[PDB]
Amino acid sequence: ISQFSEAYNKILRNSSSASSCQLVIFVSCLNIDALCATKMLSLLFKKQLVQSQIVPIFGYSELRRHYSQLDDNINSLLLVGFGGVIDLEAFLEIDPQEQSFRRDIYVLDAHRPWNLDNIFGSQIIQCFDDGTVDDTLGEEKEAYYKLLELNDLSKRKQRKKQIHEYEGVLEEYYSQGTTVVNSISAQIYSLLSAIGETNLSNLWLNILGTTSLDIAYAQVYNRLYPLLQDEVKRLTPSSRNSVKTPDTLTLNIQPDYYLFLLRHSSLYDSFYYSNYVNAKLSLWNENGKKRLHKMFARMGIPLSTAQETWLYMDHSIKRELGIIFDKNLDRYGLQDIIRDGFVRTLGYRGSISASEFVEALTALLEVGNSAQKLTNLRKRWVSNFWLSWDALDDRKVELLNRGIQLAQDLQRAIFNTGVAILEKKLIKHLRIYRLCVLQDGPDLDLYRNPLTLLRLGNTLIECCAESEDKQLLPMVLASIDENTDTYLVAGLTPRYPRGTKKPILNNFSMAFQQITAETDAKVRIDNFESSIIEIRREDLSPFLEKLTLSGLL
Amino acid sequence: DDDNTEIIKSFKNFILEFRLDSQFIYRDQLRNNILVKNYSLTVNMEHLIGYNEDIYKKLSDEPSDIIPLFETAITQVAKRISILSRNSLPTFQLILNSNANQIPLRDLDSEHVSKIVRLSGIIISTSVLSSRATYLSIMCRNCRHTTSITINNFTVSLPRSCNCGPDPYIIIHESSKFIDQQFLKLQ
Repeated sequence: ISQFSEAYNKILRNSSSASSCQLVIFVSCLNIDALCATKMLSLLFKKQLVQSQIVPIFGYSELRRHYSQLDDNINSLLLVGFGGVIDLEAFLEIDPQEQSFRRDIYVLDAHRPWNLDNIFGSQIIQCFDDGTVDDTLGEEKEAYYKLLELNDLSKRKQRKKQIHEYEGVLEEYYSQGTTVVNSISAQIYSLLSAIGETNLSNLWLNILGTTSLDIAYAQVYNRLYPLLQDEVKRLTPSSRNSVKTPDTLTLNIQPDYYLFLLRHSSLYDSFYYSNYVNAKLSLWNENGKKRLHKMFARMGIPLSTAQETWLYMDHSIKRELGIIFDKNLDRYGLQDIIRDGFVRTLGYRGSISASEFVEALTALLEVGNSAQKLTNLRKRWVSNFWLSWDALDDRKVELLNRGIQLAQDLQRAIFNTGVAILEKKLIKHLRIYRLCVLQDGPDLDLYRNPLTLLRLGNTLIECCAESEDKQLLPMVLASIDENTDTYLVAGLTPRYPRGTKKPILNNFSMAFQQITAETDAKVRIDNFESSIIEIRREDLSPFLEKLTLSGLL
Repeated sequence: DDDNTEIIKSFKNFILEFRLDSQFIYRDQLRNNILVKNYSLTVNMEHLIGYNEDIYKKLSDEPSDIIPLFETAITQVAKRISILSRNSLPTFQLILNSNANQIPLRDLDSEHVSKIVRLSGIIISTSVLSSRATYLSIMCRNCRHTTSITINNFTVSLPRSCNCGPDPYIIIHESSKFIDQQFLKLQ
């Protein structure tokens, strides 16, 4: 509810001291956006050389272990991606200490709607709600100034009728789907441009941030291109090349493709594993696989030349890469492939597509790495976080490729198993919504991570619906290996075929909390996201039955 | 042959200006190779194709007409590094190993002939060494023409012109520079 620059000067005044400082910025959690945000944030701190702690939090339940344990001198705290949904004032408590409260916890979140207790009643925040939903948002505005603090019998009856009158519309709010408005990174950059830093790798961090989520919607991002492209116009390494030159040597616009790993993998394998194209061409089917080859017969690209790594393909095919696709792809309905994208060239190393980089980092997060076992695993993910954090750095590229050799493999897993599902037609159309469960599969170790099931769930909800009449219906998935029937189940959102009228607001967040409040059968919201929960095989089936009814949508 | 000048200038500009941040990998590959008396260079194609797409476009086109202009191109560089003046320095062999796409043995049938092919197999037996030639002098049986023939790679008959004929040219083995050869055979 504040100016970004002024919130900045506040976090400046409470910061620098002897001993320095102290602030812990919480990077959270598994979302690439977090990295994108906190890296340019951390670089900004290093600019004024302000000491910082930075914590890799996984579990939402895990945050309590930290904040309740170690705090001493820390008067100014910062947090990322948490608290937009569940309020930490009740969750942490707080317990006001010393107006002009000593500690300011900044909470940065893209999630909506905000918790009601957060924005109004200033204690721990210093909210980041600005500027996306301001709004009004008159529904939260009347939620308090009316409620607080609230012949005489008719005035009591009138008063109470008014109270429930506000409580109904208030109940409409805060019970709702969790949907990201704008990427937190973008706003950190809006905060950053007011201070005056135009830095190139910074901007690349923004591009990374925005393009973190294009796998899932945009939704506003379709109109974020002005806010990026203009900035790309606010700077330039040289008016003209001047090949290369070995330095600056920076990012530029190119006809990029939702196509998967075009530059770091072989072309044919790049269609065959791509996510958008899995769908339209029915590639899980042997009968459709051929249709790809017909694409190549249309392009005049040899099959043998399609099998070869993209660095080494002939030059003629490169110069025709932006034409041939226009000549052909239009006929297959694949006409939405070509985006205007961002590509940063490091020169003699190669170039990297904005999206593919994100595929590298995601790749890093799950691989390349009774409560003791889950804690130890979540711990392994915590360590792995930094292995992924390092790849963002420019000076070490040598491990970034270790991401990509993984990002390929994962797909080779994911695709494979994905097909293993469609052969058995495991989809349960049900009535109100679509649902699935993986009872068996190869290498569930890869599927342990929330984000792995976010991407498999994504290629699957993308595959089932082209569309593909009728009625985009949200999907459900489940997997188990070890940790005694943890059976991780993540919520999902429907995918429109590039024509998106409504955000549609994932409802699993609410539907799960209704069940936690009913019989709560081995239901665990331990994962940071409201869409993803844990379950046991003993209680999963009654849970599934209680999921089927009553349907909130 | 101004074109060969144009190609070799690009190869020199590829060796002297190449930067992996910030050491020059090749240029030092060179020095550290002449000192141990290795007289070789190993190019990494990915860096090559990174540098110019063009020279790799031609190098995968007609390799055997180009690669030796790359050899002479690099040895003309070691002249400016390993020594200085104002010998003898053999033209270095380049060894280029790169990822690309593995092409299995069964799948080699014509069509890629004279195009660089990465592959994989278990070597059966190695043939005993024998020398080919690199630089050999030649005198005529009659007019006694003294000809220094620079034989290159990659067979090549001797020139018949300074009766005389048909092929009056003798190999002088007292001045002739020789290299070695192996013949692997791989299953």
